[PDB]
Amino acid sequence: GSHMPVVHVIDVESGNLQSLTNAIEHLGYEVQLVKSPKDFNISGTSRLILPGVGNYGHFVDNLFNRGFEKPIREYIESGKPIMGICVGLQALFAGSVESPKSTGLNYIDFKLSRFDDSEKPVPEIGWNSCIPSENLFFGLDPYKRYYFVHSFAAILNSEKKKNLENDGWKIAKAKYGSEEFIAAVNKNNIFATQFHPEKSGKAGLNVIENFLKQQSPPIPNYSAEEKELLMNDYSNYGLTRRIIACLDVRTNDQGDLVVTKGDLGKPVQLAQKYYQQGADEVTFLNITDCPLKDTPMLEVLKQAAKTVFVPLTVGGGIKDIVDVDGTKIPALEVASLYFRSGADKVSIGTDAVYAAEKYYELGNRGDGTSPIETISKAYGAQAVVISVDPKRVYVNSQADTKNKVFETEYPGPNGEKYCWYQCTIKGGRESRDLGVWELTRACEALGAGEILLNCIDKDGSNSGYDLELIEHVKDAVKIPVIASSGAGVPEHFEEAFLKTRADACLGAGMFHRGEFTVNDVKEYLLEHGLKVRMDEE
Ligand code: NI
Repeated sequence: GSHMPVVHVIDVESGNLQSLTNAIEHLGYEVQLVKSPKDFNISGTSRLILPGVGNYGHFVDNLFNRGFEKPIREYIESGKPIMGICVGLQALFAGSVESPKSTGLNYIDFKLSRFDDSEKPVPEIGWNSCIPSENLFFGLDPYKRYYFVHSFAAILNSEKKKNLENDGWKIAKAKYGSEEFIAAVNKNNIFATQFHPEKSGKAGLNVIENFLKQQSPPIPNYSAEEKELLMNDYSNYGLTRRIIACLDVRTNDQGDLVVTKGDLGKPVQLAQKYYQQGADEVTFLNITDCPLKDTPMLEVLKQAAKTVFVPLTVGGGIKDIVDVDGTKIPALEVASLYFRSGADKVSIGTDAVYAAEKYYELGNRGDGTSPIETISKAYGAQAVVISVDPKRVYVNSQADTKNKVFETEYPGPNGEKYCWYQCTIKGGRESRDLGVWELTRACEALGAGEILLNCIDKDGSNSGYDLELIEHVKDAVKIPVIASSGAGVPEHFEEAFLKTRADACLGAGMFHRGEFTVNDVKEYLLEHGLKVRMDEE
């Protein structure tokens, strides 16, 4: 109440606020949530934070409806420190092309635009860096990495950054593909980041601490060798080679939560171990007469979120459900609950196939009813990942199937030179007459922001990923594709990052068995010239 400095956090009650609050408490501060302007007064607020996630309009409409515009402007005029995060940063601008009718605080007179997806995957999902400059602030280090997850940004050109400079704005730039954009801003008492510091591990914790203590630490005296090693070479569009750690969350005989078939601390402690070992992301595969509110998976997320300052993904059970009391609970509401519990992204499996089939039936259109459509409209494409389980099917020619085929280097049994990948549902138990090409393209059109490409037939083989499958899906969509299933050693990650256009690599069993840690994979990739996040607490 006064035993530690209080940080007021504006809470529009949407999305993951667990990470930010836990990050602030971890730094030795007390959090005071401000859900309504009655919850805070200017004079008694010394540190204000304006977090935001999701669709621009979805956030700003909520924020202004609750009556926060005046109290935010008044607080800013008081000259006291304010920090905006993500949409919190975007709210300082004139508006965003994402929500054309929404307005912004207009401190920066231009609107946020969408990244050019003709040259690179959109949304940008990953670890980018701030371009070296003489006017960085709050410890922003060009040789460290921060986690960005967005489709929209304040894309810069010579005129805009000059006007900003003449305006007295200090800008931290970043580049994705050939486009330069605002990573962070600083003018007088206003500080804001496009990246999520609470999702950027220690490097992110440092930025938050630097804002709270109002300090701009000099960046470390890096050696010319370290600089050449740590600098962004703009390989992979400027994003590091993203290593994802995955674990299952099962229910055992005693009704407890486990990761392995026979033995809720276990899934939580393994997630913490993954983070502590360099995981850039932690994915939970939820395979567990319980009311929603009491879904233990949500407790796993809430507990994991206390110390894991990296993106958390949850897959399984994110669908229209019927609660114990018959309450009809939409996928959107189920997702919102997981998000508020600590998840940053939800993975859609079975319903994605249903959505894709309906998509083609309707003449390559969505009716806005799919969980892909509802969750992405509210939280953006970046909050939705599609879990695909393809199986190779050989054919003599494109004439033997309705589905899109590709010429393979590995001919079939009867000498077939072409193949398509058939998609499965219900944990891979049922096949559908839908190819992965058709499935991913439809899901992308419906608003999916990422594809989790599992290679069933490679699952548990520890022989590497299905390279042709990765390339086939990369040819199909423009959204980021995660290579999954088959990884056993660090070389498998190297092979995926150098021989395919894979946007990320996920590991499960190899990390769970302790054969290798994420850092083992990273050290190996590092040694081979690839750029990877190397951050520790
Ligand atoms: Ni106190």
